[PDB]
Amino acid sequence: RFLKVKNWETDVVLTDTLHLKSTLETGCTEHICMGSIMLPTKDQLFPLAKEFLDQYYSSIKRFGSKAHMDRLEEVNKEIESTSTYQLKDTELIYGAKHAWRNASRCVGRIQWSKLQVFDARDCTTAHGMFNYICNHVKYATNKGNLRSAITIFPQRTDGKHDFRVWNSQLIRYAGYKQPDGSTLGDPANVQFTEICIQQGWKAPRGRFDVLPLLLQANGNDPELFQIPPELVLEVPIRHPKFDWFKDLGLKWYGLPAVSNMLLEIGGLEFSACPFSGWYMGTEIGVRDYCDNSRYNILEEVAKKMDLDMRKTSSLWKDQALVEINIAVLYSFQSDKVTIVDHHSATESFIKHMENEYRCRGGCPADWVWIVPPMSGSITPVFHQEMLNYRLTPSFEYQPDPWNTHVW
Amino acid sequence: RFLKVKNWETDVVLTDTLHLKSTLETGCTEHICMGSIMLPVRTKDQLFPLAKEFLDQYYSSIKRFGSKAHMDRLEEVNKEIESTSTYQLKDTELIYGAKHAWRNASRCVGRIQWSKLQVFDARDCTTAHGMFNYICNHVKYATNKGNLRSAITIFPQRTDGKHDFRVWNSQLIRYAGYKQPDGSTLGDPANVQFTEICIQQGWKAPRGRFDVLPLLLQANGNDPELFQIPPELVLEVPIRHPKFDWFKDLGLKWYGLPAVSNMLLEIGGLEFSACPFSGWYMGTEIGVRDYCDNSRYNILEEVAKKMDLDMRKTSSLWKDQALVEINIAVLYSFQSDKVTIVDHHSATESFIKHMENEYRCRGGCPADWVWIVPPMSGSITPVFHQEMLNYRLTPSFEYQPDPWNTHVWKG
Ligand code: HEM
Ligand code: HEM
Ligand SMILES: C[C@H](O)[C@H](O)[C@H]1CNc2nc(N)[nH]c(=O)c2N1
Ligand SMILES: C[C@H](O)[C@H](O)[C@H]1CNc2nc(N)[nH]c(=O)c2N1
Ligand SMILES: CSCCCC(=N)NCCC[C@H](N)C(=O)O
Ligand SMILES: CSCCCC(=N)NCCC[C@H](N)C(=O)O
Ligand SMILES: [Zn+2]
Repeated sequence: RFLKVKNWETDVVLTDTLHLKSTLETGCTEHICMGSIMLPTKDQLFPLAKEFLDQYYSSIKRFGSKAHMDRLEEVNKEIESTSTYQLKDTELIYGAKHAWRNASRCVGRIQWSKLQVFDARDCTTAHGMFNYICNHVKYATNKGNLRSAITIFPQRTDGKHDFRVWNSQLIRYAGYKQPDGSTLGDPANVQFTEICIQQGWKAPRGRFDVLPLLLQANGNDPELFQIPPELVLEVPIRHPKFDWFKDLGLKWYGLPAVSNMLLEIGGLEFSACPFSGWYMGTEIGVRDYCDNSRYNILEEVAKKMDLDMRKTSSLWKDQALVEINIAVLYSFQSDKVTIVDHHSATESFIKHMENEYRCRGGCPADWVWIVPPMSGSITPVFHQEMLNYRLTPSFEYQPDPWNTHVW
Repeated sequence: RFLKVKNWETDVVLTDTLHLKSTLETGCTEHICMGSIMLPVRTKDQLFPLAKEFLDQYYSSIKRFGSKAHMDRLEEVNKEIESTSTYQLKDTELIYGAKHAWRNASRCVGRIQWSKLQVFDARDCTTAHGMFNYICNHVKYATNKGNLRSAITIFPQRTDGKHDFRVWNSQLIRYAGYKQPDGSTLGDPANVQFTEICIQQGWKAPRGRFDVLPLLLQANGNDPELFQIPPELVLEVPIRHPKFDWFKDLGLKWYGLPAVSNMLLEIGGLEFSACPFSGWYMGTEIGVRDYCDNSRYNILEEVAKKMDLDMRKTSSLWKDQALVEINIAVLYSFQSDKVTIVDHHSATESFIKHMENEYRCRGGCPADWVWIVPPMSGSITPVFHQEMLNYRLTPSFEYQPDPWNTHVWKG
């Protein structure tokens, strides 16, 4: 019931007590671990509101004070007559910071308390949504010196007046299925891209076409918008030693801004809540570029390095993978766009774990996601046992809007 | 209850029904996943169901479920248990058991080979010398001059827990570790503690970087005894690189035969506390973990110095760069010397095929993603993208405590 985690590289041992405050369910049982699966009323709202407000007032060292009790009554009265309630700005901000603090799949959490929260609960239309998004993109981009931010649209009511950003990220490249059979651009966005065309997007049909925004306010049908291009910072990808690298014609965007998740604070559901940080280099260089089902560039790159691709055992895939990731990091650095390499980010996360163990009694973390997708065992997180559990406030996955929205 | 697993690269969905036959616990609860935690004398009472289950399984595999021969063997095991408090496995059952423990080993990427396993029955063994002789034969048979063959040697089962056979070594062949007064380590830091015990038991340590450890063998609950494996039976491979002529001057070698000797084999409720088994290496075991772990040989710094990488900023990926060249060297060396080895691309591709076959023919393949995904280049191997279900089937290989922690010394 009190639990220990061991780092097998350093013998450091931490005791987890935070997991007992755990709430939601994991997918695992005592018979079966589901650790590697990607996706495993008024009467209901009040405990959830209480639980959240209890932790809020404890964090500002005002637990069981008049001001605590008063808020608890006030929120109860609001639920009884309105069926929902509204968060104070202070609670909104605390909730968002903590949803990030609790994201067990996020390696970047050492940063959790430096989060700029933009309160868009007064938003009513898609145009409004678009204005809030550009301002987010611009604020967060900051001419390359990226700053974490989240923009929070109004909460769910009856589930028929939902706010949603249909894109999976604010900024992503298009994907087109071709007559030849293969895919041009980003195969991960093929279906979303079709929807844009269907809604009227004039697609350029290139390899790196920044997608338009598809925004849904108050459960209305969604509308298309083009982010001003002067707002979309991109990095052409070159290599510090290989002059020929430029001719592969690779670029990526500087701002990763996940836009399809649901933020749950104190039982309330914010279905549109795009947030952004900055990239760890492997996200682009390993995953986006080398996933077989993404840009899948290993074959082309290895060809240019004149490696022996006859047998898997020459580790040609591995050699190329390294240089691709050297080139991503080098390019971002040379253009002064914030980026972090996987050594430095995992090292920071180990320091963060220690801090959370020491100040909070633990830190939920999903080893499967924390360990980078290259050079795993040479990063310290590989050797670190982690306990995964589900704390609230949280970010959660939610069904894609098109499978659900009624036109 | 059917369970689905998806490969996010191919969109192949599989359906697990096998997990329904699982008994043992995971360490996970509905509230906590312990999927990354490394380590999460029986009664007559508890033993017959365990026997029955196993024999029900054995007899189904041979298409003789419910046969007279099946019933008679149940009644015979039943009687033997009441009369003697334990029972003996027939040869066939032991072979089937050992193969299934491998088949059930959720952390093993090499399981496509599970049906080709040479089983050496060492249940007639009574002394440490007897153990040494069995072990020597296992090593020579498995090595087979570089054309490695899987094998396991099975020493007598636990009786009252006071008469255990144990191999105190963690692998049959492994290099000494030596902690120096100045705090550095010579040789493999992973074996310092076992090395000290050896020294204390009377081993004369050569005190070099790659000294093959002596075998430390416990028979019948007696104190263990030391034995040098004949060096002519220890196949080793000097490590060189196909293009970097300086690589050899690092002085690295490794042994060809990986043979885990510290695990416990459970079959039909019976506990075989000494059951060394061997396969062959996947390249990364040596070139990533054994050479490049900070708590192992830790050669990344020295290799990157010789390649002249930018070592001032971690974002040069100097570590990743050296890591690949080291692994190229390991594979090159083994292949050039004709010692079986498998790269992590080919081994993981094989596992995916095995796993798919196992779903079609068995209703599942329990698998531990944390261990199956290789320690370098994870996502460019198909297993990274494969959803897995981990659960515990018997027969099985279990962890057991280190014997120097439990052993009652006789003197
Ligand atoms: C500041 C720098 C940040 C870094 C370096 C970082 C890093 C990462 C990485 C590498 C992942 C795995 C994502 C993937 O492989 O697709 C991840 C996931 C995640 N991050 Fe962070 N992140 C940062 C900021 C943030 C912020 C500001 C938030 C929320 C306010 C956040 C919340 C999350 C969540 C919820 C996930 C899991 C999302 C999913 O399941 O796809 N991150 N992060
Ligand atoms: C034939 C070639 C084989 C290959 C390439 C192979 C590969 C591997 C690898 C890479 C691991 C993880 C090892 C580590 O990281 O320390 C492993 C674990 C394991 N293997 Fe296999 N293996 C093979 C044969 C066998 C055999 C013959 C057995 C038993 C009959 C076996 C049983 C196991 C078990 C029980 C584990 C988990 C051990 C632990 O938790 O420390 N393997 N295998
Ligand atoms: C099947 C497996 O869970 C899946 O591939 C996961 C593994 N780890 C991951 N880790 C990160 N950071 N991102 C991912 O998309 C994934 N995919
Ligand atoms: C903490 C973590 O579980 C531990 O480092 C594991 C991770 N994955 C592993 N995978 C393999 N194959 N072998 C190992 O020793 C480990 N170590
Ligand atoms: C906004 S999410 C965390 C913030 C910054 C980040 N680095 N992670 C985003 C996931 C991006 C995805 N892996 C990609 O490679 O585009
Ligand atoms: C005998 S166990 C499986 C058979 C062979 C194997 N490949 N795995 C053994 C573990 C070896 C360990 N990783 C090492 O680096 O020595
Ligand atoms: Zn689990």
